[PDB]
Parts: sequence; C-alpha cells; structure tokens
Amino acid sequence: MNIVVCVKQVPDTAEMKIDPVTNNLVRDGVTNIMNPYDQYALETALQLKDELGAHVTVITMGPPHAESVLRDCLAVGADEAKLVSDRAFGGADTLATSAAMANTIKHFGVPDLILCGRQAIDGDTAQVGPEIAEHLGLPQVTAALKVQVKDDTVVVDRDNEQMSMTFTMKMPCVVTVMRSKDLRFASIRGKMKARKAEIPVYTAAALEIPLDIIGKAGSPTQVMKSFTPKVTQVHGEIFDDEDPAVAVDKLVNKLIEDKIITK
Amino acid sequence: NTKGLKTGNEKDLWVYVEHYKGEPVHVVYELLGECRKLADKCNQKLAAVLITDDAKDVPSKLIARGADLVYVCQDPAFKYYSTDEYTNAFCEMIDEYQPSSVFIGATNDGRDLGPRIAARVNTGLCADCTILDAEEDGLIEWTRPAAGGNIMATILCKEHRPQMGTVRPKTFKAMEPDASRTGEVINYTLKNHVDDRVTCIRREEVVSEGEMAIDDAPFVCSGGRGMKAKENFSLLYDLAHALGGAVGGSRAAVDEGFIEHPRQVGQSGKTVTPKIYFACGISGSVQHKAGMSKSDTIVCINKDPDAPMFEISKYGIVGDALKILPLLTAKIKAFKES
Ligand SMILES: Cc1cc2nc3c(=O)[nH]c(=O)nc-3n(C[C@H](O)[C@H](O)[C@H](O)COP(=O)(O)OP(=O)(O)OC[C@H]3O[C@@H](n4cnc5c(N)ncnc54)[C@H](O)[C@@H]3O)c2cc1C
Ligand SMILES: Cc1cc2nc3c(=O)[nH]c(=O)nc-3n(C[C@H](O)[C@H](O)[C@H](O)COP(=O)(O)OP(=O)(O)OC[C@H]3O[C@@H](n4cnc5c(N)ncnc54)[C@H](O)[C@@H]3O)c2cc1C
Ligand SMILES: [Cl-]
Repeated sequence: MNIVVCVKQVPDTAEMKIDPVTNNLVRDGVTNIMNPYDQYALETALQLKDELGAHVTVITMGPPHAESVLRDCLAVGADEAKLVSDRAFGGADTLATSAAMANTIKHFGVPDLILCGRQAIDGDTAQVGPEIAEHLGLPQVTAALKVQVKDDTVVVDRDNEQMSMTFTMKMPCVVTVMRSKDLRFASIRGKMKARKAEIPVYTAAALEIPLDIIGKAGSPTQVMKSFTPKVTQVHGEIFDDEDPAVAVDKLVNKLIEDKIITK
Repeated sequence: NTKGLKTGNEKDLWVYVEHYKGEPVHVVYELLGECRKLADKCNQKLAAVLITDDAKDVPSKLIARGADLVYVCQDPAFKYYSTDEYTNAFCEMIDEYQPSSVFIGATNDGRDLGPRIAARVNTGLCADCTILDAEEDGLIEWTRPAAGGNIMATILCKEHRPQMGTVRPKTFKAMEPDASRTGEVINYTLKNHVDDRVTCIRREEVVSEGEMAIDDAPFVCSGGRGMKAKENFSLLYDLAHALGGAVGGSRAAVDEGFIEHPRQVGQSGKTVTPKIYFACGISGSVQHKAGMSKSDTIVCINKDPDAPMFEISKYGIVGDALKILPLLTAKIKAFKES
C-alpha cells in the first residue's frame, strides 16, 4: 500500500496570545512546528505502516526551511520525503495550494491513500484536503477520528453535530484527520538516519506545473488586509474562601443580583 | 487558466440549506438573515438552495425567513448529506443559474462541501467567516479569523464566480418569520446522476429521545481532567438538570473516558455560545477556549487560581469542584423552586 501524507510547517499559533490590556499580539514561545493535525495524519500513516506494511511518502510545499518538518517525518519512520519549493508557489490561496499538491502527487503517481490534516492551524481553512481530492477526482472523508484499512477499502469514523458515523470507500481515496494518538517519538538513531537521507527539492518547472495555476497567479482570493482583533478584558469576581459553602453562597448571591441565574 | 472566471452576468446570493430530519438547521436561517442585508445592498435576489429527498413545506419556511427564490433538487439519494451527491447537485445548479455568491454554514458538513464545490467550479472560497459586507456591484467582502483567532483577514474574490464562503454558525441573527413575504420556488431536475463512492455503514444519533444536546443548550455544565472520575460527572448532570442545560467536557475528559466525543467542546469538537458555561476542572487551553469563549457568561470552578480559564471568567470559585458542585446545585435548585 502506498500512502502520501501532506505535511505543512506552520507557526505554532497556539502560543500566540493577544494581551486584552494592550490589544497587541504576543508571540512568545512561537516557533515553526509541524502542523498538529498533520502530526495526526502522519501518525495515522505510520500506524498503517506498522500494521500492514505501507510505504509512506511525506510531501510539503514551502520555503527551504520547511525541510525541517520533512526531516522530522523521516526521523519517525516515513520512507521518503519531498520538498516542493519555488517562489512561483508563493502567495497561494487554498485553490492554488491544492492545485500545486495535486499536480505534484500526480507527477509521481497517485497512491492508494492520501492523508492530510483536518486543517492547518495558521490558515485554519480546512480546504486544501478536499480541494486536492477534487482535483485528483477521488472520494474523500474529512475530519477522521479513526482510520482503518480492510483489504482495498478505507474505513473512517467521522461525526457531524447530530450523528456519529462510519464510512467506507475504495482506494485510491483522500482522508483528512481530526485526531490520532500523538505522534510517536524520534530517537537519536531516528533523527541521524533522517539527517543522512536524501530529500529532493522540486521546482514548478521540474514538476511541469503551469505557473498560472499556482501561487498568487492561480489564486481566486487575495488577503487585502489583516489585523489583530479587539479583545475586551474581563474583570472576573473570583471567590476563594476556604469553606466551599461560603464561596458558593457568595457566588450564587452575585449570580442572582447580576441577573445571571433567574426563577 | 480561464476556468471559473466571471462572465459578468452572474447574479444573486445563494444560501445552502443544510437540513436534518428534513428541516433546515438554524445556521441556514442565520445566513438568510445576514445575506438579506447583503442582497439589499447590491439589489440582487437572495436564494436558498435545497437538495433533499423531500421538500415538505420547507420552501415556504425559507421564504418567510428571507429567501426570494428557493431552488429545489429532490431525489431519494439526498436523504442524508454526502459529498459526492451534494457537490454534484449544487454544481449543476451553479452552472444552470449562475449566482454571484454562495454562502454555506461552516458546520462539519458545510466545511466538507464548500471546498469540494469551490475546486470543482474553480473559484474562491473564504472559510468560517465572521464579518460580511457587500459593494453595490455585488462584490462580497469576506472577513474571518485565522491563526487560532489571533489574526483577522479581509479577503476578496474579485474575478472568479461564484464568490464563495463558509460562515461561522451562531454569529449572525435570523430574521423573524414573515408570513407576508412572497417568493418563487424553482424545481431543478438533475442532468447526471452519480454513484456515491462513500458508503455509510453506521449512522447513530448522538442524543436520545427528548434529551438536550450541548449544541443548542442555554447552559453548558462542562468537566475536564479535574473532575477526577467518570462517576463525578453525575454532579454536572445534576447541575444541568437544575438549570435546564446540558453536559459537556474537554478533550482530556474524552481521553480519560469521562465523556464521549459528541460532548467535547473546543476547536476539534463543538463550539457553544450558551448563556452560561460552567468550566469545572478545565484549565482553559487555547484549544478548549476556541469552543466556548463567546459564551455570554463563564463561571470557572478550578483548584488552581492561575488556571488560564479564570482570565475569561466573569465569575468563579477557587476550590474543589467535587465539593463545590453539589452545594451550588442545591443552592440554585432552592432559589428556583422557590
Ligand atoms: C490570515 C490568512 C487568511 C487566509 N485565509 C484564506 C481563505 O479564507 N481562503 C483561502 O483560500 N486561503 C486563505 N489563506 C491562504 C492559505 O493559508 C494558504 O493557501 C495555505 O497554503 C493553505 O490553506 P490553510 O493554511 O488554510 O490550510 P488548510 O486548508 O487548513 O490545510 C489542510 C491540510 O492541507 C495540507 N496542506 C496545506 N498546506 C500545505 C502545504 N503547504 N504543504 C503540504 N500540505 C499542505 C495539510 O495536510 C493540511 O493540514 C489565508 C492566509 C492568511 C495568512
Ligand atoms: C490540535 C489540537 C486540538 C485540540 N482540540 C481540543 C478540543 O477540541 N477541546 C479540548 O478541550 N482540548 C483540545 N486540545 C487539548 C488541549 O491542548 C488540552 O490538552 C486540554 O484542553 C486540557 O483539558 P483539561 O483542561 O480538561 O485538562 P488539564 O489541562 O489537565 O486541566 C485540569 C484542570 O483541573 C483542575 N483541577 C484538578 N483537580 C480539581 C478539582 N478537584 N476541582 C477543580 N479543578 C481541579 C486543575 O487545576 C487544572 O486546571 C487540542 C490540542 C491540540 C494540539
Ligand atoms: Cl470526483
């Protein structure tokens, strides 16, 4: 079984904080990481590899420093890594990004299973995986809570707001991943093997991808402006009395006075 | 590369009718409310798009809630949402009738459908948007949060059509139904039938007969790792019963076996906006906060005075939830009756 995992390097936006006092964005502890949902997409793939034998290829599209997330992928067991790196891909919206990735995948041969994260925590669109599926003409299931393989079929657990579901589809297919176990550890030996590996770097011309379907050129949308949102500070009234009955009487009296609890 | 480029003759704003038990889910009405305003700004019509096994009396409900036009495509295959069936139907209608913009509620299934349609048509799609505006010519201005809510972006789809976006639920207000409204129902016949490649082998309702789901509860009584044991969630069920709310939990609570996934609040779960969110033994990770930070009031019950959840809580107690909960429930019950 051949698997491709689409992996994005992102700033760790979970470390960003807007200070409600100044309304400024604080970026203490923000570094580039492997997108968390992609970590789950990878771990899903590696679990399939361990169970069934599967060859796992990770692909990322980014600047040259994105190569580090590919090294991390190899360090935990992925077989092969490819870096798609060219200023011609820069400024891409989700359509242009998914075109680039679809055409990269098709170049090397569509695999049995493509795994993407549910979303990237920077853009937060959740659009690339489905758009890839459409570009390649493949069925999808998004936001997987569990993925299994039975023969030539993929079995995916997925919920919506009303229903808990399980779906099957035949390979080749695309799955986007909401949860797996946390990605496994990379040992020193793993990280050394990854460091020695050859990671090819592919330009648009090498992959024969037309310039006009990638990057800004291929993007129907454009970000015209960005800004930090207003956060209104909350001055909470917190009771910390040793006797819980006293804390509860104080809280409840205040909830009643402030019309939060009624009847 | 000319696929999806504007003709110039596109017109009208379309709202996707997501439905459950035949009936529109509430975000459909939220979108009709906001998109009525946008349609009026550009002197175009507002349409609702209904892909269903049985239209029932839904079209008239959509018109009473703002729609000028309702496009109905009816087939038994549409009973339940599916990517393949619904993308085909919607794209056939876009091709036939040429809307200027399309708005999809950013529900779980809407976030699946939207990008499939956008890629098939080859147009622009803005995600999970929270502010919308329109020029007189019908160009939509899409404003959305990104970077975990730390950045806002304003985005245009200038030259491709339809201009698409998914739109965050529980952001915009529905109109009151108006039985004096009139509109036109257009029955659309599918040109090509498809075979759905994805088979549903299990489809179970997450909430039982006449019980309260967290998705719409006016009070959410939520537990995390600090609830200590599954059996202690009884304390939150008691609280929820006293108030007429529902019980939720964190992703840590799911992982420890305390609650099932459909009760998970946060970016990977449900986003709730109750009148009161009680956060009990929940630290306030950013990933949990993403699902509840727009609750009207947050009450935090935590042993750690430095828990991040206190930062956004108007009220709270520093103490042991397991001691606090039963006393709070009893006091509330006594205030209520009588
Ligand atoms: C503030 C801001 C707002 C934006 N809003 C929009 C918007 O509303 N619409 C829009 O079309 N674009 C938008 N963009 C552009 C968008 O972030 C990029 O197009 C990005 O390449 C893909 O979208 P995403 O980050 O939302 O990823 P998602 O679509 O959430 O990514 C989903 C999955 O696709 C795969 N994937 C995505 N990118 C890569 C990559 N580079 N290499 C490998 N795999 C990848 C990963 O498996 C990932 O988990 C925005 C950008 C900014 C900075
Ligand atoms: C990609 C991604 C997606 C995620 N999605 C989600 C999501 O959708 N939702 C979500 O919840 N998490 C999500 N998380 C996880 C999140 O990072 C946290 O691990 C999680 O929210 C912590 O849950 P918790 O607060 O219950 O546990 P903890 O952080 O362990 O906090 C337990 C708290 O209980 C308190 N406590 C202990 N004993 C008592 C007692 N007797 N009484 C009162 N308080 C007590 C403690 O002081 C502490 O504050 C996600 C993480 C990632 C990376
Ligand atoms: Cl297809």
